[PDB]
Amino acid sequence: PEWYKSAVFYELSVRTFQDGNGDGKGDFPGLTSRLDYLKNLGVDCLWLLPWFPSPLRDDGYDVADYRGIHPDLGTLDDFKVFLREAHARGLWVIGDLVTNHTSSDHPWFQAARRGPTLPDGSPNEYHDYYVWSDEGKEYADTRIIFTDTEVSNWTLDEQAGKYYWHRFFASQPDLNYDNPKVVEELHGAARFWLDLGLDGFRVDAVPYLIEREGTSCENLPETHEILKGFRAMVDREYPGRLLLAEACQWPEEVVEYFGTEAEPEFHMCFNFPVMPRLYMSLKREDTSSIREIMGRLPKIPSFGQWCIFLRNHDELTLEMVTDDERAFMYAAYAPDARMKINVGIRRRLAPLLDNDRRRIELLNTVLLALPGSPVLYYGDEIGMGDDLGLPDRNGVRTPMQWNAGTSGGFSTAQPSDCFFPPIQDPVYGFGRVNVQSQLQDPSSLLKWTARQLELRRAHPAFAHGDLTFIETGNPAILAFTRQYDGETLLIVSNFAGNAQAGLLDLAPFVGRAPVTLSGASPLPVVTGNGQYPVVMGKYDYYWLRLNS
Amino acid sequence: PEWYKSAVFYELSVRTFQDGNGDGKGDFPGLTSRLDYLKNLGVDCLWLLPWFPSPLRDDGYDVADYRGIHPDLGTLDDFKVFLREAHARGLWVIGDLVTNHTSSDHPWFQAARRGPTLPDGSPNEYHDYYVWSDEGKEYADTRIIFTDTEVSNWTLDEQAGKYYWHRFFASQPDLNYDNPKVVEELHGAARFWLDLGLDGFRVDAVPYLIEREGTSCENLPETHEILKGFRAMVDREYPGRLLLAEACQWPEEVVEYFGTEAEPEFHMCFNFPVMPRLYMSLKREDTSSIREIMGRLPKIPSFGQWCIFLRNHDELTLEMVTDDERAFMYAAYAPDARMKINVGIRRRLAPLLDNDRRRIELLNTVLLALPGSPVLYYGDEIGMGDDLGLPDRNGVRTPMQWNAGTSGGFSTAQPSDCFFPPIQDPVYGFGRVNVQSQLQDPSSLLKWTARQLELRRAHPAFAHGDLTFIETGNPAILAFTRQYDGETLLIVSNFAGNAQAGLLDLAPFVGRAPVTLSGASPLPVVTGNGQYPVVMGKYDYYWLRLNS
Ligand SMILES: [Ca+2]
Ligand SMILES: [Ca+2]
Ligand SMILES: [Mg+2]
Ligand SMILES: [Mg+2]
Repeated sequence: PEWYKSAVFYELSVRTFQDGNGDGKGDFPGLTSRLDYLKNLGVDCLWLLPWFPSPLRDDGYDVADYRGIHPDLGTLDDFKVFLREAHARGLWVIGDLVTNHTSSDHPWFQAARRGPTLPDGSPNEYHDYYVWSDEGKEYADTRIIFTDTEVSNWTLDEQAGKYYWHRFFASQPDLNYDNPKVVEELHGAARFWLDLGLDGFRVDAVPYLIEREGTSCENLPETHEILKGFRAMVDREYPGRLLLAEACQWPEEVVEYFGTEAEPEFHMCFNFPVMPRLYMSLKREDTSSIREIMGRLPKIPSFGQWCIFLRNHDELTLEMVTDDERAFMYAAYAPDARMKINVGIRRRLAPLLDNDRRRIELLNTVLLALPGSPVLYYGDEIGMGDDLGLPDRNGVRTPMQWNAGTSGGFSTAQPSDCFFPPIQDPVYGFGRVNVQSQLQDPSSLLKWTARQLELRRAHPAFAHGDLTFIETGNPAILAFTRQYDGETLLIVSNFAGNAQAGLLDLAPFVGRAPVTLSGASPLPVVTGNGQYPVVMGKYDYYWLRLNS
Repeated sequence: PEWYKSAVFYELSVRTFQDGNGDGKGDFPGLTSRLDYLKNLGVDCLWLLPWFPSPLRDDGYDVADYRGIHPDLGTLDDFKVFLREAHARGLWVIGDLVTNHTSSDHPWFQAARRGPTLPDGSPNEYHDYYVWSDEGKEYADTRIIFTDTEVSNWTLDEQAGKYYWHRFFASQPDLNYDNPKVVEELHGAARFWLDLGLDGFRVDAVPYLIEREGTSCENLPETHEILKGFRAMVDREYPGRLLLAEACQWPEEVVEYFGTEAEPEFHMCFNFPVMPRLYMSLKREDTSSIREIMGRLPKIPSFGQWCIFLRNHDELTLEMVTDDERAFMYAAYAPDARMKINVGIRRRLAPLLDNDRRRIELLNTVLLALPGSPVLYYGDEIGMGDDLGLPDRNGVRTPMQWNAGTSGGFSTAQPSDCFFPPIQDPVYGFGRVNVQSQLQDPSSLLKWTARQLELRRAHPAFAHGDLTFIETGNPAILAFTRQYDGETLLIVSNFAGNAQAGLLDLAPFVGRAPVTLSGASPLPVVTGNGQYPVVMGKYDYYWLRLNS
C-alpha cells in the first residue's frame, strides 16, 4: 500500500519552529537541527506551511514567487540541505501549493493591473492571469470567507480601473483558471519543487478555483477538471508523490475530491466534517453527530486515504455545520468574543479542552483510531496554549516551546523581539510547558503521544481497516470496530465526564475474546446473544482486539 | 461527633513553608499569611513540625527548650498572632510533642552529665532525668532504629564517665520515665501550649518510652501506663484537645495505643500497616495485600479514629514489613541505592509514582476513602519532587513552591541562600510545579485535590462509616462499601495500568441503583443474584452511592 496510508503527519511553520540565528524568526537551518526530535516523536511526514517570498499579509499564503525561499527562512541551499537530511532519517516532506491566488506583489499581478492593453501597442498576456470586472456585480450570491475583514470579493484597482476577484484578502487576487496559461504556470511551479525531491503537496483552497455566474462558485465541475489534470501530470511524471486537498465542504462534496478510479484526483483529503463533531459531542455527552456525519461519507477509491486532525494553523472552522450547531459551538467553546474569528474559533487544542489531560488524551485517541492518517499540529504534543491578543489566527501560531530558557529555546532574541511572542503565562508558558522537561518526565503528554503512536504503528488495522459502529445503548459511549487482514479491533470511548454503562451489540462476534492492545489484559468472552455489558470512567478509552 | 473524626489534616514545617523577612528561613509570620490558601484547599487542621529552640541535628526533633519558639521562626508573639488567625478561619492547630528524648543541649542533660552528685556535695537531681549505665551492656535484644548512622543505643559521655541511652541519634538522649519528675516535666510542657490554645499534640516516638532488660523495649506495658496518664490529664483538664500518636508497628500492637473504653489512651493513630501496601499493590497490580492487612487490624474504641496518609516528613518506612515485601519495594521504588535510608525509601509521592497523574489521583482517592481521617503532606497537592543531594530525610522537606518567582516564592533570598534549596530541575522545579500556576489552571492537581476533598466532606460515610470488602474476581480491582446512617457508598478502584474486568458481588443490594457521586449519573440496577459485571480503565476510581 502507498506510503501515505501508513504515515503520521506533523504540520509546522518553519517561521515559528526554531530560530537558528537570533533574528527571532524560524529558519530552515534551525528546523534541520530539530529533525531528530520529529523522527523520535514517531512522525513520518512533515507538512510545511508556505515558505515562499511574500509580504506575509496572510502569513505567507500570499506568494510573490513560486520558486524561491522566503529570505527570512534561509536560502534555496538551506532548503536542499534540509530535504536531504530529513530524507536521510526516512522522513517524507510535503509543501503547500497555493493555487487559487497569488500576492498582489506577485509580478504577474503587477503586470496584469496595467490593463488588457499595454502602454506599448500590444495586448497584455498577464491581464488574463487574473479575474476582472468593470462593475463588480458578477458572482453575487457567493459567500465571503474572511468575514471579519472583507465586505466584498471584488476590489477596485486604481491602475486597471477595473475590479479584481479574491476569495480571501484583497492582497490575494485569484488566479484565472479559465486561462490555460495559468494552468501551465501552476504545473511548472509544482514541477520545480518535485524536481527538487519534495514528496508532494498539500494544495490549499481547492474548491474556489473556478468561478461561474449563477452558482455558489464552490466545488464546480471545471475545478474538478483542472484537479484531474494535476493528478494526471503527477501520475505520469512523478509516481509515488502525494497530492493532498484542503476542501472544507460537506460530506457529499468533500468525497468528490478523490475523483474516481477511472479519473483520479487527490490521493488524500482532510476529514473536516468530523473534526467539529468530535468537539460538540464532548459537550453534549452524546456522540450521535459523529455517527451521523461519518455515515454520510461514502467510501473512497482504492488509492484514497482520509487525513484526520483536531486543530491546525487556522480557526476551528464552523462554516460547514448546521446553524444550531454553530450557535452551540460558540457558547460552548468561545465564551469570550475575542475567541472567534470569521466563522470560527481561534484557540489551540489544550485550552479548548480546559487543559484537561484526560480530555486531550481521549480526543487524540479518537484521532488516531479513525480511518485515516493522523496529522498532528506542532506543539499539541506538549499541550501548548494560545495568545488571544494577537491579530488574526496568529495566537495559534506562537513559537515552539523547547525549554524554559530564553524565549522557550526558540531563539536567543527576547520574547518581544520574536516574530510572534512566545507564550509566557503561568499555565501554558514555556516555563511550565516545553519539550525538555517533557523528555525527562516519565509520564509526559509528549511521552504519552509517542507511546500512543507506537501502539497505532503496531496495529495496521488503524491505517488500512474498515469501520463499523457498534450499537451501545448510551450516546455518551462511542464504540466501533476496525477490521483488516484478519485483525478486528474494537475501540470504546466515553465522551462523558463521569462513569457510564453501556450494552455493546457484539452479536457478530459471539465466542470471541476481547483483550486490551496494551498488555493483553483479558476481558470476558462474548457469549449468548453477544450483548456485552461495559462500564467506563470519565473520558475512558478502550483499545481492544477481538480474538477469533 | 468528635471534631477530629471529621477533619482533614495538613502536615507542614514552618521553616520550609513561607519566609516573611527574607533571611531564607520560613517563619510564623510567613505561615500566617498563607492561611487563606490552606483554608481554601479544604484543610481543617494544621499539624506542625517541632518549632522549639534546637541545634537542629535531627531537624527540630532534638528539643532544647519545650516552652519557646525557635528564633528562626519568630517570637512567641508571632506564634500567638498565628494561632489567632488560624482559629479565626475555623482551623485547628496541633503541635509535635517530642517525649522520648531531648537535645544534648537541653539544660537538663547539661546539668545531668555532671555526675550523680555535684562538686559541692549535694545530690544532682538531674542525673536521673536520663538513662545511664556503667558498662553499656544492658538491653541487647534491641534494635537500632537509625541503622545507617548509629551502631549502639549506648554512648559514653566523656564528662560523666558513663553511658547514656538513646533510641535515635546520640545527640538525642532518652529521657528516663521511671523517674516521676520526668513525667511531671512533660505534663508541664504540654500544659504550657494547651494553655495558649493549641488544639492538641502529635506525640512522636511513643513506643520507646520505657526500657526493660530481657525485653524488646518496644510497646511495653509500662509505656502505655504513662500514656494512659497523659490521656487522663488531658481529658480531665483540656477536654476536646487531640492526642495523635506515631507508632510504626505491626497491626495488633498499634491498635492498643488507643487503649480501651475503660482506660483510654490516644484518640488517633497513624495507620502505618496499610500505607506501604498501597504502594506495593500498585506495582504488583494486586490489591490482595491491602485486604490481608486491613483484616488484621482489630476494631478500635469508640473515641478512636485512624489517621491515613501516603507520605510524611520521613522516609517511606519499610521496617514493619516482610523481607520479601521489602525486597520487592526496593526493586520497584528505589532504583538508586541512595534512595534507601533506615529500612526505608526517601522520595516524595509524585516521584514514587513516576509523576503519573492517573496514579497520583488513584492513591489519593484511596487515602480519602479508607476509614479514618486523612493527612496531606504539604506540596503533595501540587506534585512536588525531592532532592537527594540533601542529607538524611531532608530531601522531602524542600521549600513550598508558590510561584515562578525568586526561590519559587518561598523567600526573596535567592536559591543558594535558603535554608534548604528550592527545587529547580526541569520536571519538578518551581518554574513548572507551583501554586499560582495551579490556581490558574482549570484542570490542575491542586484543583482536583480541593474538589475531591469537598466531594468527600459531602458524604459523611467516608469519615464515619464501616468498611466491607467486596468480592471482585480480579485481584487488580479493589472494591468496598462504606456504610453510615442509611447511606451505602461503593468504592471501586483499578490498581492496574490497563483496562480490567471484574464481577462485583453485590447480592445484598439487589434492586438498588449505583449512582455516581460526581454528577449523579445512574448505572444499571443490580438484578438477579447480585453478580454485577464491570470494566475499568487504567487506574480508574469509581465513587458510587447505592440508592434503594
Ligand atoms: Ca479562484
Ligand atoms: Ca526512652
Ligand atoms: Mg532566523
Ligand atoms: Mg525568616
